Amino acid sequence: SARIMTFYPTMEEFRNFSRYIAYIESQGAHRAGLAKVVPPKEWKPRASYDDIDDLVIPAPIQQLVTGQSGLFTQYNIQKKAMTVREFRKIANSDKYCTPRYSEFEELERKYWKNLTFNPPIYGADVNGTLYEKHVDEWNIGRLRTILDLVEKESGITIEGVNTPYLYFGMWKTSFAWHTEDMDLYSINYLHFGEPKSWYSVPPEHGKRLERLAKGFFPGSAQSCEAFLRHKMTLISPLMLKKYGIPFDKVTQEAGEFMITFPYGYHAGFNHGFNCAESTNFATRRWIEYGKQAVLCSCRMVKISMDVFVRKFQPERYKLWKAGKDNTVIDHTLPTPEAAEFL
Ligand SMILES: Nc1nc(-c2nccc3c(=O)[nH]cnc23)cs1
Ligand SMILES: [Zn+2]
Ligand SMILES: [Zn+2]
Repeated sequence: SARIMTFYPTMEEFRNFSRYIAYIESQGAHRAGLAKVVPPKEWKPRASYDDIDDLVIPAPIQQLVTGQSGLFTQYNIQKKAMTVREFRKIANSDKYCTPRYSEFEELERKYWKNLTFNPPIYGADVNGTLYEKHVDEWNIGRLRTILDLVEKESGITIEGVNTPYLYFGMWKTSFAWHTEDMDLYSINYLHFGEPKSWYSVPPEHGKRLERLAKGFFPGSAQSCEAFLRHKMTLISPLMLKKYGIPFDKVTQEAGEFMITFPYGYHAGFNHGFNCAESTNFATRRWIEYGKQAVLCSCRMVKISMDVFVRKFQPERYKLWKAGKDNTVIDHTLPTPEAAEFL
């Protein structure tokens, strides 16, 4: 019942990325807003990670968290550029390393208890890829989805959106509740290290989480229509439970992929020193989400939907451009590409 699903594709199933997203949607994976994909054992994107210690993290961020009673605001403080070595030194030090724990529920408890203490540093938004040049399956650098149209027609690039981002984590580093820019899909691969825990709200209950955040942060909601887009709001699983917001949790381990679906609210934290690579992608189903996404009004990323409507919805272009497209999204419907599996 809209629970996070895990998939284990064969090497043959793994070779076609877009076809596999259509397959996981025909299985109802999009309903949770988050799905896990475990690659075939024979697949590796890079032979070793012992040769990246001198890699530059240009803008590392000290994550300052303020709040109480399961409601917090994350302030990012830019620090001087450092290497993966200097970063790992701080990450694996006694001051910033992972505390001792028996089960995930205990580490999750420590996270929500200590989130405001000892601000960690996040090696976030590093422009790059750790994939070897001749890796042809699930290459984050080149997924080959319909999102490619923006770069194809204009050549414009949006860092981390249609290019890959690297994220060097440490214990207690986190990402606030949010949906992707333009309500796009996202792919996350944990290259190595300690796990990454994720929280997810099904897209069909997403307007509920927004309403709740508006009630808890009225000043923030008055200044911006979509303040959650600022990626500063942390809401504990206990608060979500209290206010009856349906959600699920999952832990991503090194060598696994996490996929977020359009309008899928997600949050989470790093268990310790690790590295993840991510980008956004799209399917034909995303078009409607992109046309209807509520963007930051104070305040940011904005993609012109005209090329997508022109190519995939030509009949509705005149109606849509005149403000007469009164289409209602059904979050339970899979992507049209999934037709072959249904
Ligand atoms: N659209 C965006 N998605 C994210 C994001 N989404 C999911 C996971 C992460 C993460 O682990 N670290 C940093 N950012 C993450 C940041 S901006
Ligand atoms: Zn995200
Ligand atoms: Zn805003």
